[PDB]
Amino acid sequence: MNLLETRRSLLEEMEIIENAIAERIQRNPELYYHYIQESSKVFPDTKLPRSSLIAENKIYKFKKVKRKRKQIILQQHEINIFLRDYQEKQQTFNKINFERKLQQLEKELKNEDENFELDINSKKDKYALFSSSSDPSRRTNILSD
Amino acid sequence: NTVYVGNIDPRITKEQLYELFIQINPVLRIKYPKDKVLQAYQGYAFIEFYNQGDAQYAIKIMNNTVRLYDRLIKVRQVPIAKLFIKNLADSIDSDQLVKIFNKFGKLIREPEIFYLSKLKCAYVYFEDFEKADLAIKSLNNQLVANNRITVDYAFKNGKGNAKYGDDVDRLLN
Amino acid sequence: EGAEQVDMPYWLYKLHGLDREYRCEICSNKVYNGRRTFERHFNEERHIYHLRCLGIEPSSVFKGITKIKEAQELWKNM
Amino acid sequence: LSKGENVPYTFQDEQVRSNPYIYKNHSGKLVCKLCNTMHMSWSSVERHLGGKKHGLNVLRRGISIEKSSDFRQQQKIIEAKQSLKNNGTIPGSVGLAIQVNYSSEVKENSVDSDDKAKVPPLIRIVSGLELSDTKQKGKKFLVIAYEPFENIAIELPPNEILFSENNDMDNNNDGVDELNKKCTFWDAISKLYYVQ
Amino acid sequence: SRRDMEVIKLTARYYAKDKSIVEQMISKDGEARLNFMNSSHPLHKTFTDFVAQYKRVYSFTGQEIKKSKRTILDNCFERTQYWEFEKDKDREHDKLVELCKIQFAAIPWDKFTQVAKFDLEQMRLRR
Amino acid sequence: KRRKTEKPSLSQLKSQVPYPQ
Ligand SMILES: [Zn+2]
Ligand SMILES: [Zn+2]
Repeated sequence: MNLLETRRSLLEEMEIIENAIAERIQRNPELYYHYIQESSKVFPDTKLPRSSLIAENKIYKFKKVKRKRKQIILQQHEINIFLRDYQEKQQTFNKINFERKLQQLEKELKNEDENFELDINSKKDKYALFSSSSDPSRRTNILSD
Repeated sequence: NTVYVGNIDPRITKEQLYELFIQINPVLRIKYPKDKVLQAYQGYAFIEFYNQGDAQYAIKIMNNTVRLYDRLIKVRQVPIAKLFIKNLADSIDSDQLVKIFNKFGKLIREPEIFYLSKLKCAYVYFEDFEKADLAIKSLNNQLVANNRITVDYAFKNGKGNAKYGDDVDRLLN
Repeated sequence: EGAEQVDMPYWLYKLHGLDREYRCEICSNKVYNGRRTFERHFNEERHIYHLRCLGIEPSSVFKGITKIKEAQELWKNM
Repeated sequence: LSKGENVPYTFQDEQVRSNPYIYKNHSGKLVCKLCNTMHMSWSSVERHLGGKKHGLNVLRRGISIEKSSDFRQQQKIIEAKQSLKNNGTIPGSVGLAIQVNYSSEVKENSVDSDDKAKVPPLIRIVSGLELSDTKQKGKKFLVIAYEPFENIAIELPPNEILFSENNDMDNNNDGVDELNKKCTFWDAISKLYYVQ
Repeated sequence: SRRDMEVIKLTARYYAKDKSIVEQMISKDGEARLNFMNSSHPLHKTFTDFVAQYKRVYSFTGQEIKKSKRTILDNCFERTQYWEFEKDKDREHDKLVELCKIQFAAIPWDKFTQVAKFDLEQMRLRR
Repeated sequence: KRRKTEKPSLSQLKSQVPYPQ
């Protein structure tokens, strides 16, 4: 097994997760804001956003719809498990990090030529594995798969 | 009786058509439309003669004959059993349907294959309500290509009413 | 989702008489939505096919037909 | 109220009309041929035109036509800019390139109220079939326009030159049209408009 | 597609270290298998991705990532912020375009005053 | 009501007529 591929897939998954919890923080800034505010009173150094942003529930220009408490908390616990995954992958990654061989492997790649099958499930199954509304048919449950 | 005429220049007028076709036969009536929006002739007319003898005569002699404004003048002369069948096999070709229903009755048209719900269904047109009753009697709830098919009347609510046998009998007659 | 802030001739078809429930009996117990339209059914390809193939010959005596039965005795009168 | 216009009778067998609709029938009354409405006085005619009824019939007539098959406040000093035409060539054919220069902060110092100031010059291909004089015609012009300065044209006898085939990889910001995004550059810092 | 994927990613693995092994392989074998090496073949683009990615793994080899929870959160927030910004740029652009359409539609293309008669992509930048 | 619903069919009326059309 070429470690390059494994470490690659790792960095890629980490990227995917960051992107997910970032999309979340995007749709409803409260998710971060809420959190950050509390953090403020535990670790005094923490820099917190402009009050106006917090109130208007906006991150830059667009003011986002206010969400109810149950959902905010939910997504916060979801992001919690996400960050857990991330921490794990980061860990394993830290613990993990010619021509004749090129043709050597390219030769074995000829193995099982008759494999009629469409393969669109590596980044899609992950991207999907971590996105909003991943449970219902279309749009019923905010929770990711 | 009535003949269609086409490929007409809008500059051709009604008196010009009349004077044209009176040379062929006597003309009972001329309907030569006039567009209200464009205030112009739409370039095709209808000439009703005194009978289909003079009508067909003018169709034979007149077609591809007179040249008006460099454009040629054209002349042209101017209810069945339907069974819905559900749960067909994917291996059933339309021609195979034709072969299956020919033994029961002559088909006025070809079957129509469509998908409901995934669910393969077809419309089969019979020339006879009684032969349709035969294909129903034998083929209803039967297994073809290892698949159970249902044969009944297609909706219009569904065909096969009492007046339907009466009038379909006549259309057969 | 995505509501971000920054910083038909109704009375005419009744007047004309259309979109009103009606049925022709001789044609497939068919439904017609207007009385002008049904009055146009009297001169049609399929309507005359039902008459003539039924044995009731075409054109203008049978115009007011609805049910298949009555025009049969009318055609016996013819 | 008639503004001195002459509305010919319907039977006079049609000078261009303002609105080719309101007529006078065999009688003295005024009528809208589309609307088929009679009007006693020209004031009633104007009420008809300003009324939603007539408008609906106009839209219906336009639908019949399809079935049959900022402009005000535009500043205009009418000043001819300086163009620099030059025969170009690349690969594999021949194309034209124009270099239009604009003012050197000479008069644009009095108007800076973000009124389309961000809008760059625009080009369009016009057929000579329509001109203020309508004498001769039969060729195209590559017109170039900017708010204050005066329009400019360039005759294109050749049926087609530099008319490329999918130059870029189909990215959709239409701007104004395929022509403008496809082959124009606006050096706004130096005020130089290139077109090829 | 597992085959294509595998060959792309493998030739990408080797191409990431030397770039000389593939340029030799192409001349040695002569197989329509590696036809993705030319920028003509669509997949080529994705290739340019994979290699880059592998090139990246070579970046911090011998260096560990010690990002903490706080930090990861801050980062995801900043990414969000970026996305919002980009979104705003897109919006503005759409607006300007709209203006242009209005004015173009609203000028006299009959005010003619002609004079005579008859690569930009790298030019529409700055240097 | 009853008189409005008492009406004979127009085809029933045609037979009484020498020129039914
Ligand atoms: Zn009918
Ligand atoms: Zn009007």
